[PDB]
Amino acid sequence: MALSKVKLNDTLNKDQLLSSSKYTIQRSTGDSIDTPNYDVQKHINKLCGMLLIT
Amino acid sequence: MALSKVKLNDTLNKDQLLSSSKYTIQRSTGDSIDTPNYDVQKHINKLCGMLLITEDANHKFTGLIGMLYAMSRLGREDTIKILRDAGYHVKANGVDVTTHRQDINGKEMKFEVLTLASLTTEIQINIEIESRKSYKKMLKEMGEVAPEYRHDSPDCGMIILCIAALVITKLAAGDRSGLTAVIRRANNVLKNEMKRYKGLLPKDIANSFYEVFEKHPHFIDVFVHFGIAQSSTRGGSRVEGIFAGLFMNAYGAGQVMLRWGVLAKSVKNIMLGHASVQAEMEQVVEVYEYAQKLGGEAGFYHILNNPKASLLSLTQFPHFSSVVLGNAAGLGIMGEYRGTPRNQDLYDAAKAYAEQLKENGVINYSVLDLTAEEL
Amino acid sequence: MALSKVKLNDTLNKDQLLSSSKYTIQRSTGDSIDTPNYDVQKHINKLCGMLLITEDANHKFTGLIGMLYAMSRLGREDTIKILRDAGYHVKANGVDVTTHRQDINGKEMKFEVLTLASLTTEIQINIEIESRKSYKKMLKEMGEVAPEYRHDSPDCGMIILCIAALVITKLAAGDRSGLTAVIRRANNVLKNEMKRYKGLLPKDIANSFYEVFEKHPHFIDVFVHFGIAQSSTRGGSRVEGIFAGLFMNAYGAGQVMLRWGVLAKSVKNIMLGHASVQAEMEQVVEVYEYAQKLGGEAGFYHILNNPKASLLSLTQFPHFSSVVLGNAAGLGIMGEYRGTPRNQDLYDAAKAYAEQLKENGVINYSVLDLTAEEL
RNA sequence: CCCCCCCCCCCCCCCCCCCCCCCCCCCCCCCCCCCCCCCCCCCCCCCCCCCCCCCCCCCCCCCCCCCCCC
Repeated sequence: MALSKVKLNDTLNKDQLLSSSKYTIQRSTGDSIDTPNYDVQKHINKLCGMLLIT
Repeated sequence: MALSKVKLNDTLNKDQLLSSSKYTIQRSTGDSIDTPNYDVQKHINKLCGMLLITEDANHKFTGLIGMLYAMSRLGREDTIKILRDAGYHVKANGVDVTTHRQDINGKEMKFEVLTLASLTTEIQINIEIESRKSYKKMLKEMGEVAPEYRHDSPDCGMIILCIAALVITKLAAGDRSGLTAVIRRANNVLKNEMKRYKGLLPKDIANSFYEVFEKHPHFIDVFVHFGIAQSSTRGGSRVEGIFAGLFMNAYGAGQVMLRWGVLAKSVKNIMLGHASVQAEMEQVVEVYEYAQKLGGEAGFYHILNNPKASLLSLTQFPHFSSVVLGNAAGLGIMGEYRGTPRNQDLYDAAKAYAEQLKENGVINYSVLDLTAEEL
Repeated sequence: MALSKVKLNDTLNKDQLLSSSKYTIQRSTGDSIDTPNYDVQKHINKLCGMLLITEDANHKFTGLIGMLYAMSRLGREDTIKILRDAGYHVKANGVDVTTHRQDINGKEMKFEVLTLASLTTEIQINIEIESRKSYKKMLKEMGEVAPEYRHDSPDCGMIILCIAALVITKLAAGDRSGLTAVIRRANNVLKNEMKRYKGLLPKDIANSFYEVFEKHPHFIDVFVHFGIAQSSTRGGSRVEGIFAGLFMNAYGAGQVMLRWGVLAKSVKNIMLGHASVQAEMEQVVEVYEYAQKLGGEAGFYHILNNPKASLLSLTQFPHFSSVVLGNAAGLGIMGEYRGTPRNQDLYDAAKAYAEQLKENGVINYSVLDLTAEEL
């Protein structure tokens, strides 16, 4: 009754902390990244096949 | 009934008071502070790497340089915002990259430097000079430098901030006493990184971070919120996964006594029944529930010097503290912990019972029921 | 049933009356008051340090100077706002830094001084003159002065406000009687600081603060709210962590009798069952619940002279007071406390039972249940 | 048809209060250990098979209601 009510919820407290940050970091991945669009998809698939038949 | 209803809630009353101030103080941090933006981040990482490839590197400035990376991850605006939230007046200092021309060894040379209040463009080039020396030597040894060994590796910034996180871990004691523990862990956890960087000297960088935190105590706030923002992240390199893991080991520093309490309750240590401990209970619950109410932010209260952390002390309850600490003793978890029981008789009794507990595990069959058991 | 329903709630009725006044008084504090703004804060800190490095420093003005630092942390606007909230008409006095030219030892010199109603630009330079003397002597002794020893250290302002906090601690009694207790604590708690500053003389500064509080009693309000605003803080230097801790030791000064009540209930002191104590209970609960309702602000009611503090007195209940004080006696917590029981017979009985309580801790097994215990 | 008696009310005493009593008073910063995490294996599926089938409209009588008294 008395002591059995005393506990600390650490797992959920920690989630609550990481979920509720008021600030954010941002990383600089590298100099470039290629973002191929839908229009190029068929050509990339073709290129993949070239590797598979080799 | 009559008297059992009389109580005073002091722990929560005190929180209520500090939470509801109608006025505020503001501190004047110093003359300048550099707030590197996202755009500078890659260059700072590069500079971090230069330190890591430099064998027997001078790590005096590494602490400060690490803080700069962290701030360049938060971004100029986010970093100022966290300073102002903490309450410090901020002379923000914009950080740009300029080229510098200087003749080293007679021959004139170009260098990529940052405009920094904290760092002379002199001592900057000196890191790049020293790095090149350790680099050409590295190139001679293995013929060709792999990408994991160079100062380019995206990990470099975060690698340095790893021993920073470890410094935060032991910052609970407030002095340099965690240092040997910091080294120990940096050696097991980070052993792979130390293999790729001759300049990853734990003792030295750990000292340089202790240095920057002690000197500029507002950075300790900045770093804590950076780490939080870094641990908020959705995914990341194994190193960032290491950083976050280490950083979070510091959640709940200074409140070890609190967790050892939950333990004493969990193992049902007999000395909790003692009359003079039962007398304290009413209040010891008050504080545990206050911890609960506070939630996540609470864990770091001791690392930042948040006045409200005094409130989580179980010191105010000598009889309970003593049996809790004795329980932890008898279960062999304390030491070389420097906490002292205020009640030797209770501590000894709790320790004695605790030591006896690990000896006999009795199987409790009423947690899981079965309609037919032959055995 | 019939008569048991008849009661008068006096404690809460009285609060209700003082809370709901339709009119207000306003006091005319004096001719001027200096309200230093954030911009002056660093200079005041510097001036504080000058006092701390001065060996055998004259601490007459240190009390007043401390108040100035605190006000320069609150800021001109926040500081006026707290004066007006307290109800005092304020002749605000703007604080600017001007240069002063005067020939000391024949040679003409420059000085950085503040335009202050309270402080002559004469007695200001005298602190800087005296500091330089103790500084060149300090430079001769250790060859080079470390940053922890100089008047630059960002701690200096807050260090002085530490013994100020300690003065608040013992201000409950209203006289200088706390002084020896103040010194005692300043010596254990602040021993590190006293090592770095030859001018950190507790007796002297404590007297200087007592002086400024007694003389200008509105400052005691200002300081209390500063300390609250300082304890609201999110993080801070170890010194600010010390300040906050000490400041909060004063929460609940004057209401020690109240906490010793909760104690008497907690240890289940038998003399609480006595018929003539049971008669008081109905009302003694009224006051404890009033304390509860009031919340945080209540703790400081005695330090500021808030009329509503009279209401928390347990003095009005002689029989209860006596057993509570006797309980505290028998548990060896009172003394050299100068409270007297109004019922010697009860006090003695409570003390006697209390003394017997510490002798036998009986283990109570019905707080934690186990489905199978061999022992 | 309904209806039908009697009948104003009131009437004494009486201000209220009155004692004692500020309050407070001790002690006490806090903290201190250890510790990343993780690690096996593994696609999923796999048969049979439309449904339905009969009978079968519904209906059919009797009957206004009302009527006293007051």
